[PDB]
Amino acid sequence: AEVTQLSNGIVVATEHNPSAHTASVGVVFGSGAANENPYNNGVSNLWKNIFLSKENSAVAAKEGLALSSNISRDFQSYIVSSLPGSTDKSLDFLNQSFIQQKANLLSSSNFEATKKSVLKQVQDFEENDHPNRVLEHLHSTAFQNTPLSLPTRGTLESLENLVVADLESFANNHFLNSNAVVVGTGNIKHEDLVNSIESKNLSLQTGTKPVLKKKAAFLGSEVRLRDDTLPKAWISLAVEGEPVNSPNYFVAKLAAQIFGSYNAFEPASRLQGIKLLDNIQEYQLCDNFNHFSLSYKDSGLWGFSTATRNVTMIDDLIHFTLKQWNRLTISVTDTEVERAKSLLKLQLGQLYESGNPVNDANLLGAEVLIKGSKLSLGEAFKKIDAITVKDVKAWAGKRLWDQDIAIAGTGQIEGLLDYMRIRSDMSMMRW
Amino acid sequence: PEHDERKRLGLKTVIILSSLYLLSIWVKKFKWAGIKTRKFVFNPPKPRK
Repeated sequence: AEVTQLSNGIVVATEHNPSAHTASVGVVFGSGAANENPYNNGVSNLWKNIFLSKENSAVAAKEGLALSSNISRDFQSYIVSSLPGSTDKSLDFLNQSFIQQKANLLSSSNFEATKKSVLKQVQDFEENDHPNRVLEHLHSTAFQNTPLSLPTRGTLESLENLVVADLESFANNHFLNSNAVVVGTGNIKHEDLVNSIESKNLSLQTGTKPVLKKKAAFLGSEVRLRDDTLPKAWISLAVEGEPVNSPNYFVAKLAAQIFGSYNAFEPASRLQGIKLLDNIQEYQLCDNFNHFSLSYKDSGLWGFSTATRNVTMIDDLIHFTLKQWNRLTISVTDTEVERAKSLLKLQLGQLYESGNPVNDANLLGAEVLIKGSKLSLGEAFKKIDAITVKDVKAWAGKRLWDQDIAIAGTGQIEGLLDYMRIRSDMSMMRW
Repeated sequence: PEHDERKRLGLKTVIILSSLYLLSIWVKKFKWAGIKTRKFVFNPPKPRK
């Protein structure tokens, strides 16, 4: 990975790979869904679908080019893919839709066709995708009245008030030269990308992103969306975790790998070395679970999600899981730390070394915006190998022992008890 | 003949029992604070059904 700032202030990052048969060039901006207010929530989701509209995709398809876009809470990306030897054609396409000509995409015929397509997607998401809308409600109750609680797709009530003047106002404040990184992955080398950008002189004005007033803060709270006509119950639960650039960034990732993932219908996932599986397989308390560790610029979340049809034993599934989190402070063993070291190196080795240059362009550009450089995979492996049992017990006594939680749930969640009997399971009464 | 001793053991009992009464009002109002400020919203479901 090579990073280089040019004479006019453009940051170029490149990860060359000579054994790939494609190349990807794009632009990543450092503003996401957490840079909006509750009135224009959804302008980033509308800018993505304007880029991927049919009249834009038909111009790129005549040259042999494919388009991609991704909206997150801290960044956005607009990526063009081609063959290794058509990389200057994908730079001319990216020039003519972000720099030199943007008023033909925001015509009134193209805007109203795009807006009714996005309104159909958000309506279909809210009635059909139950594990993913419970995790979005967990962000809105844990970080409430703070910028980190807005959903990345927007809401159905906020999207119907957006006009074409809202999209031009968001682009003038956030699509700036001091907020952008030009990325390149696959079969493309660093010097041909720099010389191709420098051939077009690119005036590129000197604005600056608006700064936010409110800092993100965690609050212990809950939200319940009861629906008795659904066949299951979907629950997420979390504490406050680590941000990016934390010293305990990898220790929180190793603690979630100790408890891991589960699928009750796969025979090999029932044989894993996890002590929680002894409690929940006797009466078949759930269908699946997974533990996460999400990290953002300001704060983070650490917890688990689950789905079950055993709706009369929900209180045993929450009680057995939280009693295993207590063991990280008092009685975590040595075999559990050595097993989670090997499975964490396999997990993020498959994340950073897939064969997709579109996935690598998103991970590379999001890291240079925050740190200014990218940590290597060989240096991340030495940090994981130096974690001891005392490092885990010191982290869990600060973040997990007797702390506030955030809960979200939907479906047949009558058997889920109050806040205060789940909150009292965060300590043991033994010690 | 117990009169002087009874009034001294009654001073110890009333002080302890009136301190336990005031401490239990505080603890009850702490544990009930999540129920007392709970909020409910109703959006009527669509008639698909």
